[PDB]
Amino acid sequence: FVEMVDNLRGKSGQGYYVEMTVGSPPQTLNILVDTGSSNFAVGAAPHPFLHRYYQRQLSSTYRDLRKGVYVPYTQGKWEGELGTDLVSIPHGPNVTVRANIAAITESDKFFINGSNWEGILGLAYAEIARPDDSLEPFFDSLVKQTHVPNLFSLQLCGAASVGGSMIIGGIDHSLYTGSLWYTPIRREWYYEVIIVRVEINGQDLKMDCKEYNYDKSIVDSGTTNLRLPKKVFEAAVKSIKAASSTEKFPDGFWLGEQLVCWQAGTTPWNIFPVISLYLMGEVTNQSFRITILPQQYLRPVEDDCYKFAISQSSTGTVMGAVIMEGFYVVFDRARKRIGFAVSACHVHDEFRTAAVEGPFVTLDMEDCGYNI
Ligand SMILES: COc1ccc([C@@]2(c3cccc(-c4cccnc4F)c3)COC(N)=N2)cc1
Repeated sequence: FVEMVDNLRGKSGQGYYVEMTVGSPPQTLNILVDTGSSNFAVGAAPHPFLHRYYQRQLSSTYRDLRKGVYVPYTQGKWEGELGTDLVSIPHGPNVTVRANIAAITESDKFFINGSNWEGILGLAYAEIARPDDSLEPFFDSLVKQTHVPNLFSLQLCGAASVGGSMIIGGIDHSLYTGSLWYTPIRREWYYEVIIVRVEINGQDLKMDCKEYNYDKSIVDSGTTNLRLPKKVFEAAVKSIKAASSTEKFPDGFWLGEQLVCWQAGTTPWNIFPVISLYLMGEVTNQSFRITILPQQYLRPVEDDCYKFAISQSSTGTVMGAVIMEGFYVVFDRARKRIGFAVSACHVHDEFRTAAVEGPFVTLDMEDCGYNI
């Protein structure tokens, strides 16, 4: 899959995007890769932040579905017009599919002033598609219309320009070391998983594990932070504070309300703890653990200073870029599971590495999931 290596680009905090073509003749667009949503949705009007946009009038293969879509959300809204067209991925498999496209005609706080992308590829499942699960997601269409195996993997590398790989239809073993460890996709809507235990420097937080997944835990390439439920965040910060007593920091830093700075190349990673999440394993009573360094949760702010990239949530646990940048992540849809291996590109130092380890014995893992 050499042709797909390094097919992702981005800027810090603005997401990872892949090049796509839409319409006939092909219109090239940069499209954000989002495992936390399920619509393929592209700018279709000359919004001043956009480098380019889908011009339906120029596409012979375009088909109007004569339906609108309106999507408010936590941090903004978009609206648009549903249709289909021929879609390809130049640095992907050599195929062209007929996919649903939401042509975005109005938005608020959706596009980023300064970014180099113009749409979103929602890679999650039909159930959370807008307006409803009848709007077939892109990857479902890809699998139905081609022999592309039903899986994709992501290597998000970080550093200010970032890069990575989306391997569509498979796995490239040079992008990770050690073994892949798999967690079950609990339900096919978001990529929901179950976290069964949490450690800060080997120290168990000792919370009821249902709190780790209240009301949801997901793997989301479209979220920057590691986001934790309010209660879990509270306990986690308290233990991180304790473990890092050597220096002191204002309450605003932990809350993501201000930054903290050092001199160039003198940053003291060693006084910050590793964070370990144990995930439900493939077998009854078996778990495994993924561990990240402060290089994953203390993120450079250029516009050496750093922001604390763990934050509180009311939507559940969100394993965003902070987690994903430590690992090669395999979205093995064919087998309803997600694999984690140590990433060949993750940022580390001479003392500590991001790690994926197992097996461990963990009882009552099913009880850690939230039910309505
Ligand atoms: C279908 O409607 C939506 C609404 C919001 C999204 C976002 C989204 C929309 C726009 C931008 C971004 C974004 C911003 C910064 C960095 N990375 C991103 F993915 C994220 C929000 O959460 C996730 N996972 N995707 C996707 C689809």
